[PDB]
Amino acid sequence: GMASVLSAATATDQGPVRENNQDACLADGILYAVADGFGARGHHASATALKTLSAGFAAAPDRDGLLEAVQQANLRVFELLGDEPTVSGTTLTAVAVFEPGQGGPLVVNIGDSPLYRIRDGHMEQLTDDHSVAGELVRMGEITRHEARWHPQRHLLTRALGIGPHIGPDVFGIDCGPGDRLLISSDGLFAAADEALIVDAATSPDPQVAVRRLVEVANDAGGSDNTTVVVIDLG
Ligand SMILES: [Cl-]
Ligand SMILES: [Mg+2]
Ligand SMILES: [Mg+2]
Ligand SMILES: [Mg+2]
Repeated sequence: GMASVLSAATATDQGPVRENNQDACLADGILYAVADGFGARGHHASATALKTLSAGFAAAPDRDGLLEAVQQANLRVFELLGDEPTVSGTTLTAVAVFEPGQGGPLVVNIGDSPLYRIRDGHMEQLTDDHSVAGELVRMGEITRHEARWHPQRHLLTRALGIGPHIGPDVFGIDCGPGDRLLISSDGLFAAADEALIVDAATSPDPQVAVRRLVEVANDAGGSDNTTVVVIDLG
């Protein structure tokens, strides 16, 4: 029988507008993550968060261990950047594709780098965005569709590395054989046509998918860094 993860691919692209690529991604065994950094040291924040997350998960690759790795990542980034004249930090969305005996796949997320599931040709967002716009969506006041270009979607309400305490969302992922997961930074949906994003995301080869997703985002203007992780499940 099949493993829970069949294959995965990642891509990151600075795009033609931003002066730095402050996004980072991770694909490490059953652990996958995207971190979207912000601020003068946003690159430092996202890279340090993922380095720390990877190390912590390796030392304790279970649900509690993943949560304590996210706490560790928060503290490490805060210790390194918290002293700076301006605020820098990062989002973090991590997925651990645990087998059923370890509770099944788990998402831990902070900020606005979403997790999507692609099932039967549909792509749906599984996570809450911790932004001003994300709160409006939660309450039913705007659609997700609406929210992608809301003037306040860039105002984060949770981030890693900006203080000593964080409360990420933590939930199991309802997924199974044939499903695909996509973790992305917000840059993917900054401007491109949703149908075109789904077309790219559904490309049979995950390595083609991630390249097409970066191309779609850049063709549409590439206003932000775009980073994607595609995971095919078994
Ligand atoms: Cl930048
Ligand atoms: Mg960023
Ligand atoms: Mg313990
Ligand atoms: Mg971004």
